[PDB]
Amino acid sequence: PYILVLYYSRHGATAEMARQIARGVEQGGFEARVRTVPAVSTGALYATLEDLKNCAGLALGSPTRFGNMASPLKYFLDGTSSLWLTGSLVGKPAAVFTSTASLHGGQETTQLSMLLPLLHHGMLVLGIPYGGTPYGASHFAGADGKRSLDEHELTLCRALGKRLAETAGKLE
Amino acid sequence: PYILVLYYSRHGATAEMARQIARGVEQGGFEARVRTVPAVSTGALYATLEDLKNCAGLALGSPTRFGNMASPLKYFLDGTSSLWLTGSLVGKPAAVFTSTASLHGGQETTQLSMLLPLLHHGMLVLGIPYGGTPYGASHFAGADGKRSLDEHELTLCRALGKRLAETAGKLE
Amino acid sequence: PYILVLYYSRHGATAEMARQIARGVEQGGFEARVRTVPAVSTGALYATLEDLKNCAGLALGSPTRFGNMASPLKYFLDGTSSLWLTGSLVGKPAAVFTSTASLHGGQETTQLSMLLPLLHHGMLVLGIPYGGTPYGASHFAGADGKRSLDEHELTLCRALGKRLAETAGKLE
Amino acid sequence: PYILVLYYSRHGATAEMARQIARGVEQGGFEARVRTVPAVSTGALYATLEDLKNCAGLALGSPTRFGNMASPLKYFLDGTSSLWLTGSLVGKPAAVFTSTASLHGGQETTQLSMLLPLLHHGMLVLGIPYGGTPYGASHFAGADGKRSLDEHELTLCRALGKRLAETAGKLE
Ligand SMILES: Cc1cc2nc3c(=O)[nH]c(=O)nc-3n(C[C@H](O)[C@H](O)[C@H](O)COP(=O)(O)O)c2cc1C
Ligand SMILES: Cc1cc2nc3c(=O)[nH]c(=O)nc-3n(C[C@H](O)[C@H](O)[C@H](O)COP(=O)(O)O)c2cc1C
Ligand SMILES: Cc1cc2nc3c(=O)[nH]c(=O)nc-3n(C[C@H](O)[C@H](O)[C@H](O)COP(=O)(O)O)c2cc1C
Ligand SMILES: Cc1cc2nc3c(=O)[nH]c(=O)nc-3n(C[C@H](O)[C@H](O)[C@H](O)COP(=O)(O)O)c2cc1C
Repeated sequence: PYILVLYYSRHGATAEMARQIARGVEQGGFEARVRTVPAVSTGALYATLEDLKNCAGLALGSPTRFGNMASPLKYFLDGTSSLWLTGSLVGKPAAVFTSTASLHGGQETTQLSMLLPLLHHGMLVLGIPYGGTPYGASHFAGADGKRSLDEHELTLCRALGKRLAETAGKLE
Repeated sequence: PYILVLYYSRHGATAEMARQIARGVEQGGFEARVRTVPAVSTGALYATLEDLKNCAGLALGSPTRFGNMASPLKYFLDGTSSLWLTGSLVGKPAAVFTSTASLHGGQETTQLSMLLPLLHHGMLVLGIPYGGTPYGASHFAGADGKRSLDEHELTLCRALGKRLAETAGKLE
Repeated sequence: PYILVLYYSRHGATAEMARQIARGVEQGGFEARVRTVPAVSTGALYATLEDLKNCAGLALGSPTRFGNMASPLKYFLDGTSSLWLTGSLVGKPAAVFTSTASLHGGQETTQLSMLLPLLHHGMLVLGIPYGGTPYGASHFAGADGKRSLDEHELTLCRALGKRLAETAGKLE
Repeated sequence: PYILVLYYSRHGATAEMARQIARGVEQGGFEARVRTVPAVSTGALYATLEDLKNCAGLALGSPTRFGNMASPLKYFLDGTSSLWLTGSLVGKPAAVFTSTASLHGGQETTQLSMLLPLLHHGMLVLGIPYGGTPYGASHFAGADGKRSLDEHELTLCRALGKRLAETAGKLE
C-alpha cells in the first residue's frame, strides 16, 4: 500500500520535490512513505532496508552532483546487496528526480545515471509522458539556490508521483 | 494480444535473437509479431505504423553500430511523431536487445541509447533481473561474425521475451 | 589545417549552429570545413569519407530525434568501418552539438549518445568548461520551431568551435 | 610531470588495475601518483585536493556498484566544488577504469557514468582505440572475486595509462 519516496537533500530543494511527488502518489491511490538518508564522512525520517524491501514501488531523488547522484544516497544503495541477491525490487516500478544549479546542468544525465542501479535491481522504470524531462522530474534552483519550485515543476513532480502509484496499482 | 518484436538485421545475428525473444513472448501468454525494417540509402515482414500503434508492448533490437542502433531502425522510429503526438506506446512495457562483434563492444551503451527513444514515447522499460545484461539481451558474434547463438544467450533472449509478455499481461 | 563541422539539419536550426561553431573554429586558428549529409529513404555541401579522414578534429551536430541523432547522420557514420579499421580519427579531438524542440527535451542524452561513436573511433572528446551544456552546445527552438539562436547559445557555439580548434592546435 | 591515478578499491581488484595503469603511465613519459580514498560511513596513500589540482591528467577507477562508481570515490569528488569553481582539470586529459563481478555486469555504463563528472570539470576524455572497452579498462573478477587480472586486461590497463600520459605530453 506504499510507494517509497527515497531521497537525499542538502539545502532542501530535493526535499521539497520529494514532498510534491509524495502528493502525486497519494492521488494515485497509494500511501507515500517519504524517507531520506544520513550524511556520510570519513527534512524526513531515515530510510532502512525494510522500507525498500516492502515498498510497492519507488521514487529516487538526489541533487545533481557532477552528473551523478549524491554520495549519501549512493552509500545507502551501496548497502543493498542482500536485496539484490534475493531479488526484491524485481518487478516493482521506479522513477527518479533531481535538482540542479543550472538550466542545463545535466539533469537528464543524472536521471539517466540514477536509472542504472534500479535496472540492476530489475525494477521497471518510467518517466514523464509526451525542469521536468521525459526521464523524471527536475528542478532548477539557480547559482543562488533560492529559486523556489515553480508552477510547471511542481505540477510535473505530482504527475510522476501519480503515474508511479497508478502503475504500481495496475501491476497489482 | 501481441508483443511487437521490432528489429533490423544485416547478416542475420539480430534476426536470430528476434526469433528467440518471440518464443519467450509466446510462453509469456502472448502472440509475437516479428517485424523488421527496410534498408535505407541516398528475415521478416516489414513493420508499419499500425504494428506499433496496436502492440501491447515492444522489443526493440539492432546490431550495435558504433555504440548506437542501426540507421534503418533509427529511420523507422524517426517516422513516429504521430504516435508520439497522440501518445501511444505511453504506458506499454518495452525492452531492447543487441548483437555485437566484440565481448565488450558496447552492448550496454547501445542498449542504453535504445532505451532513450522508448522513454520519449513514455513506455515502461525493463531488463533482465539479477551476452545478456541487466538492460536487455546481447549476443557476441566475433570479428568472424559466424559464432552462433550460445546456450545462455538463447536462454536470456527467451527470459526477456517472457518477462515482457508477462508484464504486458499484468498491466492488463 | 581544418576542423570538420559535420551535421544534419532538416529545418535549418542545426545548420545555423554549425555556422556559428565554424566561426569559433576560425578564431581558434583553424579553417572550418562545414559539410552536411544527404537525406535517406527506402545548407551545405555533402561530406565524403575524405573530409573525415583528413580532418584535424571534428564537430558533430544533429537535431535531437527521440534522444538520438538523426538517421541521415547515423547513416553517414554507419559507412565508416574503413576508417574505424585503419584507425583514423584516433587521437583527434571531437565535440557535439544539438538542437531541440523543448527546454528539457533530452539534449544532454542526445549529446551523450553522440559522444559514443566518437569514442568507438577513439577520438578525444570535450565539452564546454564550467541551450549549451557541459557536453556540447544545444539550441532550444520551441514547438513552433521558429525561435532563433539566442545570445548565450550563439556565444556557446563559438566557444566550443574555438576550444575544439585550440585543442587540435595543442595536439599539433 | 605526474598523472594522478585515483581509485577506490574494497577487495583489491581495482587496486591492482590502478598499479597496472600506473606502469602504462610511466612508459608514457610521465610519473604516476597512485592514490586512493578513505571509506565512508554514518592499497595506497590517500588523495588530497592538491593531488587533483596539480596533476597533468587523471585516471579514475572504481568497482562497478549497481552501474555507478563507489560512494567513497563519489564522496571525494563531491568535495571538489572549489576546483570546479576556479576551473582546474579544465583542459587536462582523463580516462576511467572499473572492475566487475560479471562479464556483462555493466562496466560500459559505469565507465560512462564516470566520464560525466570529468566532463563537468571540463576535462578531455579518452578511451581505448579500435575486460577492456572503448571507454576505458575493465576487469572481470567473477562471483567468486578471486579471478586474477588476465593477459589482455593487464595489457589494456597499460595501453590506457600510456595513452593518457602521451596525450598529457602532447598537450604539453
Ligand atoms: C559538490 C556538488 C556538486 C554539484 N554539481 C552540480 C552540477 O554538476 N550541475 C548543476 O547544475 N548543479 C550542481 N550542483 C548544485 C546542486 O545540484 C544544487 O545545490 C541542488 O539543487 C541542491 O539540492 P538540495 O537542496 O536538495 O541539496 C552541485 C552541488 C554540489 C554541492
Ligand atoms: C558499420 C557497423 C558498425 C559496427 N560497430 C560495432 C561496434 O562499435 N562494436 C561491435 O562490437 N561491433 C560493431 N559492429 C559489428 C556488428 O555489431 C555485428 O556485425 C552484428 O552482430 C551483426 O548484426 P546483424 O547480423 O543482425 O546484422 C559494427 C558493424 C557495422 C556494419
Ligand atoms: C521525428 C523527430 C523527432 C524529434 N524528437 C524530439 C525530442 O525527442 N525532443 C525534442 O525536444 N525535440 C524533438 N524533435 C524536434 C527537433 O529536435 C527540432 O525540430 C530541431 O530543433 C530541428 O532541427 P533542424 O532544424 O536542424 O532540422 C524531433 C523532431 C523530429 C522531426
Ligand atoms: C554493493 C556492491 C555493488 C555491486 N554491484 C555490481 C554490479 O552491479 N555489477 C557487477 O558485475 N558487480 C557488482 N559488484 C561486484 C564488484 O564490482 C566487485 O566486487 C569488484 O570487482 C571488486 O572491486 P574491488 O576489489 O576493487 O573492491 C558489486 C559489489 C558491491 C560490494
